Amino acid sequence: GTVPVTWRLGVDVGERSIGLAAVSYEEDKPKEILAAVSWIHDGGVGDERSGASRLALRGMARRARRLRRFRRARLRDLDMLLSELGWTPLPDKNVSPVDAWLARKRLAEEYVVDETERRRLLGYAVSHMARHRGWRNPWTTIKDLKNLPQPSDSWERTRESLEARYSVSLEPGTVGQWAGYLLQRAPGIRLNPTQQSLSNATAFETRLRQEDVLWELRCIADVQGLPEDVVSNVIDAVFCQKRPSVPAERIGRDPLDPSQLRASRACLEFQEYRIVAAVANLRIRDGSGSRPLSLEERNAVIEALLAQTERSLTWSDIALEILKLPNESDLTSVPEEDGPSSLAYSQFAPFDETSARIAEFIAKNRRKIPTFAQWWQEQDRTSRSDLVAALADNSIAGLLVHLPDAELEALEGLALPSGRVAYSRLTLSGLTRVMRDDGVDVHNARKTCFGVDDNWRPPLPALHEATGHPVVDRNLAILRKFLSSATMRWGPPQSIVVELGSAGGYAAVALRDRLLSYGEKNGVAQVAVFRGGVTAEARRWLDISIERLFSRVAIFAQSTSTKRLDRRHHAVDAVVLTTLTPGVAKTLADARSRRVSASTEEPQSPAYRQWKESCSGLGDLLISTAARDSIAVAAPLRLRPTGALHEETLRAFSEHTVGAAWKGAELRRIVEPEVYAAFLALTDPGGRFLKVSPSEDVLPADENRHIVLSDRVLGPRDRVKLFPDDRGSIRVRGGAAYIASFHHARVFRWGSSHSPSFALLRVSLADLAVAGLLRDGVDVFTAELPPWTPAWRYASIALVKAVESGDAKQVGWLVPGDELDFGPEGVTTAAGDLSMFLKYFPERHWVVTGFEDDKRINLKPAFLSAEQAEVLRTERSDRPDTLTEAGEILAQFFPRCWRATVAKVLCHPGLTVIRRTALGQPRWRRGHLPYSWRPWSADPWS
RNA sequence: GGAUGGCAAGAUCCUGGUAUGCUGGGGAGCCUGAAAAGGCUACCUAGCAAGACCCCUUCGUGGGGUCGCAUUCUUCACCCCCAGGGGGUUC
DNA sequence: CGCCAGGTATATACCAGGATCTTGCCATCC
DNA sequence: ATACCTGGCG
Repeated sequence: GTVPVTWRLGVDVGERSIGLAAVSYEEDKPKEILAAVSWIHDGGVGDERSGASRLALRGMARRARRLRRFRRARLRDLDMLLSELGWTPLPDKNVSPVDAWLARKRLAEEYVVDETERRRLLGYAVSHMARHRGWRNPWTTIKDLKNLPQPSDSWERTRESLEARYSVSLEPGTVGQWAGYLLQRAPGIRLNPTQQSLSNATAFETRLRQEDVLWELRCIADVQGLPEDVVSNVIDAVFCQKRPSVPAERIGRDPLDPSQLRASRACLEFQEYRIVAAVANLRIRDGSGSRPLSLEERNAVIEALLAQTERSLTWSDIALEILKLPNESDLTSVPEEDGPSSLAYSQFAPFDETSARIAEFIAKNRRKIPTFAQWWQEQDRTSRSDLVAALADNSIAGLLVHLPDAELEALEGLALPSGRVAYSRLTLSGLTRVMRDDGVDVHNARKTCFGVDDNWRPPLPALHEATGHPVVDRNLAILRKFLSSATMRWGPPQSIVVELGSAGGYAAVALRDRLLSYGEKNGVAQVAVFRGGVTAEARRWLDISIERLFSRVAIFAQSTSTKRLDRRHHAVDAVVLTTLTPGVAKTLADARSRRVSASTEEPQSPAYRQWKESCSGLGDLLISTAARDSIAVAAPLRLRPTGALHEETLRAFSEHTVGAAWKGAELRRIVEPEVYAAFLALTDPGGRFLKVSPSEDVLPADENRHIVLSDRVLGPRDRVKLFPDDRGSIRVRGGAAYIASFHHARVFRWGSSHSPSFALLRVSLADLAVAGLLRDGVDVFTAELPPWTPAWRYASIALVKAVESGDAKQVGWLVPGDELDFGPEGVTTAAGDLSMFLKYFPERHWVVTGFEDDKRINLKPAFLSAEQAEVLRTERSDRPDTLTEAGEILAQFFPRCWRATVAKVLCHPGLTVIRRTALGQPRWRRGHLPYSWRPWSADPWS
């Protein structure tokens, strides 16, 4: 079903956008622009204001959940430890706010005599300390915490500052002492500081260290006379912290054996592998040489490198002191099969760094590790290998033989080489055995152990596998969708050109490799990437002006080039990129910098004249193509019903008596859905929906009003909980929380065909949550939401009377980002500040951004860039008078653009909501992927 | 313009934690009130997405573990990849 | 009320140190 | 930035 055509692909990668183009060629001459679209993605940003990516915000929330859960676990274990001890935690209720501190300071000052009062005061103190234990390095241990200066340097300075500030010195004194004393002397004092950006005085500057809290705990242990047993146990209980780790899923796998994980660099197998590979590439002068090394010489230098305790032996030392060759020039190396030969004689040869680090650690700290020292003496290298890998894999998760503890806690103070290596451990071991037994290069050892071509590079990643970087993946997803659809509609491309704007250098390498795998699979002659501004010179030396290509008005009181203005330029950059070859971009990019840094008109060369004569046609191809409005700006749609279910701040409920008078606002606010349905029945007995207008009473103060429920019957003085605010809300964890942003909106309409009324139902994730519609197999856009859901509670009253009367039916659904093409007739309901905007920017393509209230929808122009308009707005307020009238208009408009009344939007015969293919062509057929439709005339659901 | 050894900085997440914050439950100090009932500034305590599942059972009517704000066309339908994950759908 | 148009609240900020990546620099050998 | 508030003007 694909018609083969000779074409070229062009990609222009931006920070928040990507320009894609498929262009057919004659010979090397462009005849027609098959497709040219500029997709506008978000860069993976989840909170636009923070800048945090969606992925990051998710991970933060995940780790917060697990922090809370582990804290629950250790606190319940602490309660279990100080039950059998005989102590008593702080009860949740009925205590004094200053009992914990009064405890923690008396226990550190005086010896409490009564054993019961001692035990409860201790229970108070340790319970509170575990609940407020301070900070420490997650990688260190409790026995490591015990070995730090106690008290802290920060705490000693804070304490000296407090002693001079409050004119009192406290022995010893602990942070509990100063806290309880300041909560006595100057009440209302805040302990740790905070910033919320006004006027207040705190008691502490820096975060308190767990070492200070442990210091206070041992002060109490000394003063109260506690045995070594229980004091050690309770410190291990209060400062119990899970040790950080990498999950085994995040380590790369070995390309030669994908069943195995990348080894640690500290690995003994790797140290041997590196030395054996370094020597296996050595050659010795025999004339008019050269020769491989004899088995004896190779073993000699391998053992000489393995045994050394420092990295001192150079290659000159190998060539003279070991191989006994006359001069250093008689030894060289060859790195590749059929490649050049060189060797720096001054450089050092590799050595086993981990065995040497263990050697110096044993020689320095031998008293502390007597059995390990003797162990690593006589054990052969196959056992040492497993031990070193166990040390590395427990030092990063991630045992093994006859381990005494006393030595083991010093063995964790050992610094081994960090980082991982390309190949697995068993792979290194096998490659060394073949290189040692057969005296052979690494490239032939590869073939001996595994069946592999000569030579072969480790496999390059494909398009359908991610980069982990959220900014690069938006580009990757759009690109692979476009390229798949282009290979299906037309032929596979002949050339692929990509341009980037180290932040995008990684993006360059990732995109390049994935397109290289694509090319060697589907057969593309040339695939090139370029940095960074090759297209700007290509254009403005071929006289392609983007404000002249698209007839757009001047913007400044100057004659500046407004190229970032129209978001279609990404596409046109793509289309011009398809005309390039590495040499032409070479000679153009040189000239750009040659000019911008240092009569006069430039350049010309045999490739440049050929390029220009072959590409002369584009000047008019672009005019014709932009005239027919063939260039499309698109925004991908977010349909997945995932994200924040509700706003995060819990809010306190209000209450309302059943017998009192009600208004519409107070009835929409009823929390219980059963109580809600009861009052909806009392407001209209045959009604399915709440048809009340807020700000206006609908029920009297019926003194004998009862509402019968299957739970219970309520009396006229009973109280029912109400949400705090007359806005879409839900109940989570005993509080009220506003719904989050709307997932989508459903477009209903009713009335005559020649003049119909429209309305929107603003559907949120809280709506789908309470309706239990997040199960499998649900269509979130057409699945009835009960009348109690916040969506129906806050629909337009016109809508809720029209839907219950059966006249209104769901006709479509809108989701943030999709496109509103008002066709050739354009916005006719223009009024106010919008119309003065349309006199200078005649925009017909609009993008949905939100659903502000129960009667409006938020639209931004699709072709104009928000960031450039912000540039203008910040510019006029700092440098005024430097704008045209259209510049002032564009500056004032864009922060919120069109905040349109839905009534004045959907009343456009034919207006099309456009849903594009990756190639930028509107789907018209009512297929399984989302498709275009017209609100004025579209078959209702079912 | 190649090869090799080393250094530094940056980027993206991942793991474990620290203070705040919010709601519920408390009460040291305090200001308005003849009250009566509510605000203040701190501190103590539980929880922090709604939820979906497993496991071990000594069967405790109680306990241990995972997933839950990413992968921008949900769900339904076709075409693909090396029996679970990842992709594409031309207007 | 229909239709605009201004104004404003949202959870937020640290830590050390792995895994996965990129640039830029230094030096010594062809 | 998004979804709330108030409020003018007819």
